[PDB]
Amino acid sequence: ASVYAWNRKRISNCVADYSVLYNSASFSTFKCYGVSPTKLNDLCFTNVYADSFVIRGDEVRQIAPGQTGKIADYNYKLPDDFTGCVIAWNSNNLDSKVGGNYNYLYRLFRKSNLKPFERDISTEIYQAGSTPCNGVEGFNCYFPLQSYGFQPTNGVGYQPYRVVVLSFELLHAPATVCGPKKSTNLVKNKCVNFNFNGLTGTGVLTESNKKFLPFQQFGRDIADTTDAVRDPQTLEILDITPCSFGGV
Amino acid sequence: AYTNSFTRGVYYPDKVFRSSVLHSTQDLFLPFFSNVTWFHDNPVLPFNDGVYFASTNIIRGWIFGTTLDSKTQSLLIVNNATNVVIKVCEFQFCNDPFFRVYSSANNCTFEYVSQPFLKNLREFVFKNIDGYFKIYSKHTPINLVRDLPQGFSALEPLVDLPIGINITRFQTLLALHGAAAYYVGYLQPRTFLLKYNENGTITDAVDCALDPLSETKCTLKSFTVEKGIYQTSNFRVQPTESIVRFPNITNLCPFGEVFNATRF
Amino acid sequence: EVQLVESGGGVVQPGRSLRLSCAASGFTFSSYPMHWVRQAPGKGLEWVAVISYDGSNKYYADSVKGRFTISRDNSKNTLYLQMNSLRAEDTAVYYCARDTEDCSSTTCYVDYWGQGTLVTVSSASTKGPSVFPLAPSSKSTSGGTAALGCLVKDYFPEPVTVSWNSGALTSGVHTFPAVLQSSGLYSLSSVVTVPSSSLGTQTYICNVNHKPSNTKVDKKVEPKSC
Amino acid sequence: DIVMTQSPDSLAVSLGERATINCKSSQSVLYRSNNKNYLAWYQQKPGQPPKLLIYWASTRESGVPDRFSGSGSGTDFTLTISSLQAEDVAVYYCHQYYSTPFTFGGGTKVDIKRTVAAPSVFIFPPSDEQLKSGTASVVCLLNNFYPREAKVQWKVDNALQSGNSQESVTEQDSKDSTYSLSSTLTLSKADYEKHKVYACEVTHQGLSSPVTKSFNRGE
Ligand SMILES: *[C@@H]1O[C@H](CO)[C@@H](O[C@@H]2O[C@H](CO)[C@@H](O)[C@H](O)[C@H]2NC(C)=O)[C@H](O)[C@H]1NC(C)=O
Ligand SMILES: *[C@@H]1O[C@H](CO)[C@@H](O)[C@H](O)[C@H]1NC(C)=O
Ligand SMILES: *[C@@H]1O[C@H](CO)[C@@H](O)[C@H](O)[C@H]1NC(C)=O
Ligand SMILES: *[C@@H]1O[C@H](CO)[C@@H](O)[C@H](O)[C@H]1NC(C)=O
Repeated sequence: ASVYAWNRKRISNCVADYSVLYNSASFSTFKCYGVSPTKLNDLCFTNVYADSFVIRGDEVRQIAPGQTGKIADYNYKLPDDFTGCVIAWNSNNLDSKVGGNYNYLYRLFRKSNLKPFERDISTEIYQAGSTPCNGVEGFNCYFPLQSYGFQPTNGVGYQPYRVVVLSFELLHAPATVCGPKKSTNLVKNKCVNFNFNGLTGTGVLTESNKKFLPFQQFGRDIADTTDAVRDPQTLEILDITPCSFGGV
Repeated sequence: AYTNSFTRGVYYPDKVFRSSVLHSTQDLFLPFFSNVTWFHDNPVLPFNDGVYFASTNIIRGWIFGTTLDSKTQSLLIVNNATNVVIKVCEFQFCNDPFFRVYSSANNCTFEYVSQPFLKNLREFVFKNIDGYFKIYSKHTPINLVRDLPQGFSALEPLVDLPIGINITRFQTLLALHGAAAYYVGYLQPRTFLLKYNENGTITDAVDCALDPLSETKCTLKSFTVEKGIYQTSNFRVQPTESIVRFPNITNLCPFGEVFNATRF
Repeated sequence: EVQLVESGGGVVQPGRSLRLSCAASGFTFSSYPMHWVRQAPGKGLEWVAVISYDGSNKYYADSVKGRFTISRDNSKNTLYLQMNSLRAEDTAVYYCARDTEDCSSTTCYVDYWGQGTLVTVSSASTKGPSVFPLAPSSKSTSGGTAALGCLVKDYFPEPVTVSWNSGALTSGVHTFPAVLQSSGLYSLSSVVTVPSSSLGTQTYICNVNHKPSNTKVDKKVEPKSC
Repeated sequence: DIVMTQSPDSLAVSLGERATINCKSSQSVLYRSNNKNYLAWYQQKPGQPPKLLIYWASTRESGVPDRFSGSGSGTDFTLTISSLQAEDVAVYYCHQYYSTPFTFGGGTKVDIKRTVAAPSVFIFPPSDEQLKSGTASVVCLLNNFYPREAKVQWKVDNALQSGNSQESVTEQDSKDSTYSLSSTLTLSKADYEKHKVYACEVTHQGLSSPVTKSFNRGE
């Protein structure tokens, strides 16, 4: 689709292998903001949102948490507290015709900027002055959308680039998209280091007689540390304690 | 017809376990002792910023949306065959829904069938945040005709839906074979302090803006204070309006004479 | 105003690999995507593949994986389809088609069709038809109009030609689709209407020209002793 | 991919009236950056490559009179033909172009429905000189029967005939607006002397019973 109506796809309940994405050299831009691209196969996410569109090669910078700009203000806004990745690749053969590709369209002439992740499908005549422009376009009345030409001989900046941005839900609510890893059986009553679907730590695990309500996934402490967890694959609650330390 | 919400409209805001503690949370809540509207069958009641809904199987579902005129995605929750149905299509519902309500189910985006959730007072909290429609609920025995029963009970999350629509108004439903009692209140962005009991069950809460006593309980982070004088916050009168003073300059400096100069 | 002439074709044996080449005329070849569309006898349309306007991207069909490759020789205005390891189900007329670059992406609906070949998949000899009469000589007792005809049993490939007395009879000339023998051998009956009172007035000759082997054999259709 | 369900498939409707063919794919093959529904309606007369009728599933292209009309959205689409003519006994198809791999419709073999006809039956014994072939062909000839839902059977002395009794039928015959049928018995001579009577029968809505044309061997 185009930046006028960037397509959003929710994906969940996967086993996502981000290494195949990060290893293929096809992409020109592959930049991750809240995470590290090499460390995506170890974390777990609740959901992940893939936003797809096509733009010019100039404003690939505009897809950024801040970075105010024409498209970044009027078409697609990234929240400042962004956690995710941005993928962009030139796709001139797929989207530039000898006669030119003119069906790709993007927004100008909006009354204001956009909220982060806000969609703008409104195609209404713009008002430059104060005319009550009902379907007219005379010297103050602009139709908000303008297109691209996308000639194969264009410069790099005007060529088509297909862009997809992944936004992760690192919310600790029960995860569904988890990277490729091999769950092992759990050992209790021993100071071991554990990885409960992205929740890393080190301590001694034990059965607990505290009853989670069926919707919690882990229990936390006065300090921002976990003291009880819910085991996947068993839906069982485990107490976590630090394995003993002291002075000498 | 109004009533006062005594200690109702409190839910688990974070889905993370907590035991024998007092925790301070600022979230969309319904203030204690607030005038909730009573209906006894609804005009266009706003969803303006979050809704509490209590009621007392004669009542069947809700209509949610902004314009409800096929121009906007409109959410719908009804029960059929002891089985809840949820839809997010582009409905043109009847002006008086009652099963004629589901008229014109065209151009959908989501559709959902699930196990039923239903004298007894049923309490529900609906909120729309982060493109999600979250619902919290509980069911308790009831013996109240005119009131919204005295007492305390915490609603745990029941469903969250990744909807992502702009919601402004809603209405209830009573299906075919005046009305029963239901109560509507409106959430506010206010800070409470919650008493997670040993079993993790919320058992009490205080609103840090109901009265000065509760503000002290907030600042002390406890439900009991002793004889004394406590300093809680600061009073500050607020500005009434803006004023902008600039000089009488009238010319517009010729930036074009610099930006449109031929030979630099 | 586009003409497509397709080289290649003919009977092929399964397990063999060959190729078609379709020459295009009437337009600018190197700026239009090409399609292969199967027209199977009695099935209809089945998309096969697509090659970009410059030939940059290649897409193949699902049940075609492991079988075909398609290239495009823009110099002589040709589209090449190298087919490999053909199966008996792959007999059809595979029309080459020129796209219109109108959709937002580099693929869209198609307008111009070129008359493809008839690559024929079979592992057997090309057997010429034997012409057989059809005149019961005792069962045509319908008085006014009785159907009597000709048998074209054992013809492969299907190109065939029936003319009755060099086309002298034109009404009721039933030329039927192949009635396939269980061993896959083609046969059909072609018939005309005769008043039984005038059975022997015109001696009937069934003339078949079997285009594959140019079998040019004729046979009488006359009221017999039967 | 995108598997398409096109209904109906066997339109048999008389001349001049309206008709409609709907299409329903699994995917919602549409786009909103350009409110254009990537989908097309094609038709084909037998003997020719098909012809483009509607693009964007709604819009009409030149050379198309109002005998064709495209519409639809979401994942449901309709080709509506307002009036029928004599050249429209053809097969109609739908075709996606939203996303590869491209798919077509199942087809729709439209014909001007004509009144129920009367089936002709003729029989022919094996050709006397043909016995040296190894194949004896006992032929039954049929014309002017419609609707084709009508049963034709070869019986060789009360034994159901299949494999060795094989049948073929042409298209909607122009002369009578009704179908025709050729059904022949293939036998070997060793099998040929192991019977007595050879018969072919045809039953139609106009025939309460299957009418049988038979012969007794040797005559
Ligand atoms: C579901 O499909 C589309 C998307 O909204 C709607 O079709 C629109 O039809 C109107 C006709 O008045 C056109 O102006 C628009 O161009 C079409 N799409 C848009 C909004 O761009 C259709 O109406 C929707 N179904 C319902 C019941 O609303
Ligand atoms: C998870 O998958 C494995 C399959 O090997 C199965 O043995 C195990 O019981 C499953 N656990 C749950 C809670 O389904
Ligand atoms: C807390 O847990 C104990 C366990 O026996 C139970 O007896 C008690 O009723 C529980 N109280 C609450 C409020 O859950
Ligand atoms: C130069 O003048 C024209 C019209 O006077 C104006 O549109 C243009 O913006 C000016 N150039 C710049 C850089 O402003």
